[PDB]
Amino acid sequence: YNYAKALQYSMFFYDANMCGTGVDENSLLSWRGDCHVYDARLPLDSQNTNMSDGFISSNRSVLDPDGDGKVDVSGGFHDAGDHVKFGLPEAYAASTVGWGYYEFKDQFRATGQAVHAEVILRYFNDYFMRCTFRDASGNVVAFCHQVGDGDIDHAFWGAPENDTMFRRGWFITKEKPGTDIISATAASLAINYMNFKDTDPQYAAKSLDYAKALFDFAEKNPKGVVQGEDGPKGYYGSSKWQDDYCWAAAWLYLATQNEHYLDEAFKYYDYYAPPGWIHCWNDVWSGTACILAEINDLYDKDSQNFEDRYKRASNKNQWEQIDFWKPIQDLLDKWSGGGITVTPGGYVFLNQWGSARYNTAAQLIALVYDKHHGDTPSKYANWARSQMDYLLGKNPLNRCYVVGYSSNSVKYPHHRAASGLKDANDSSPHKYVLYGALVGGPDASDQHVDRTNDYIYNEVAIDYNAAFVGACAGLYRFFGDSSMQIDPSMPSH
Ligand SMILES: [Ca+2]
Ligand SMILES: [Ca+2]
Ligand SMILES: [Ca+2]
Ligand SMILES: [Zn+2]
Repeated sequence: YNYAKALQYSMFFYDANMCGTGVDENSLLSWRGDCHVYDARLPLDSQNTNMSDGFISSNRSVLDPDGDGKVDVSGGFHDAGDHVKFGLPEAYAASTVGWGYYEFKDQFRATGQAVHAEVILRYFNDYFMRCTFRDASGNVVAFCHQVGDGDIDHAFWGAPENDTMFRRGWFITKEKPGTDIISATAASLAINYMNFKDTDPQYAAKSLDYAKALFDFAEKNPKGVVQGEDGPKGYYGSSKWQDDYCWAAAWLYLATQNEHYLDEAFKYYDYYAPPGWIHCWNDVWSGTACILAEINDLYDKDSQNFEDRYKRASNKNQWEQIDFWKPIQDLLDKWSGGGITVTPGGYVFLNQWGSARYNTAAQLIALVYDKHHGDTPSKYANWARSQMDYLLGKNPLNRCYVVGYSSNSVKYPHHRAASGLKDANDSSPHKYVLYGALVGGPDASDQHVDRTNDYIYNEVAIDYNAAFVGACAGLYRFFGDSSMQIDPSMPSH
């Protein structure tokens, strides 16, 4: 149960999912090369994209300044074990990994893993920026949130480098709401600014500029979530846009101290939501609550100004009790204190689809709470540790759910590239080790089937590994020893 090594390994899943013309330059995995490079030359028309003929006609000079009739929506990361790039979870992974790097930068540095983190975060955010088509004044005209289609992509199984199937570009326009994805993306870029403002001021400024523009687009235009027919159909069904909107707003206030953003956050912030679910691609209310609480600690610790402003904004009585950290304390008491179902084996299980993804998100929140409350481990961090240790092998199957981490790790993740096979049903060993991938996890009875075609319990994804990265760093922060060394034989930048 070496958290330094866990942190190191955790990011390699991202190298395995890098997409586009920049993968041999950015990925540390020799078995990954440039893929879907035709994404970089997507034809600008109403069939290869989902923008109307009229929209393209009126906006051609901004969408295609050079006039070669093609746009570049290449880059970023494949979503899961598949090759589609879905906007909602793409932004969730980018912001959540960024969220962890922002909170525990000291640990990434102490373990020599900060450079790896920055390469991954730059790859996520540079993709978002290239996909944000703005006029010269900075106004967002269109945002490509998805490349590919589950309906088409899932019908194939092979290395991404050899794929040639149709990969449509889906764009958000002022003609139809896309508030959830636009906001989720703006949040990531605002976090990118926070992560690079001291280290690369110019790059940070660019990220912040794009973040503010995206948020303004979300703010100014009619509200709604991107619909299934406009790209994610049943793969990533979005519940709402208000949490992503508030998440972006909170981060933008942190980045700019422009009161307007805090006012927007307070206008839609559901104080009752955090304790309900946990941080995930379809609900970032808990993460939002954490940021608003840190904002309060930073700028309004000894007074009730922010609390009273929030009550006025969400029309609550002035005497209602509001403590920005309380919703998260409730969430954590629920997760660490017996509120959420725990398996006979001692694993806190929300539900079977990506239980590990939910568990590690709770771990992250637990570690962030302790950091901001004396920066010392409490029952929350201690609980988080018990959960990470379960996932690392302290369970009924003595099974490590992080592939490649140990001899007892799962070995057959549901992943096209790593498998090196032509069919998920083929039971042969994988040609490559998908180091650091956190699989769906065990079922409610601590059982697990380690097969390439077990798409529930062996599923892997950018959103699955997102909070997991931060949790490892957070655990190293409070529990790392001199005995916890990174693996010197792993590829490095
Ligand atoms: Ca062009
Ligand atoms: Ca949402
Ligand atoms: Ca206050
Ligand atoms: Zn690709």
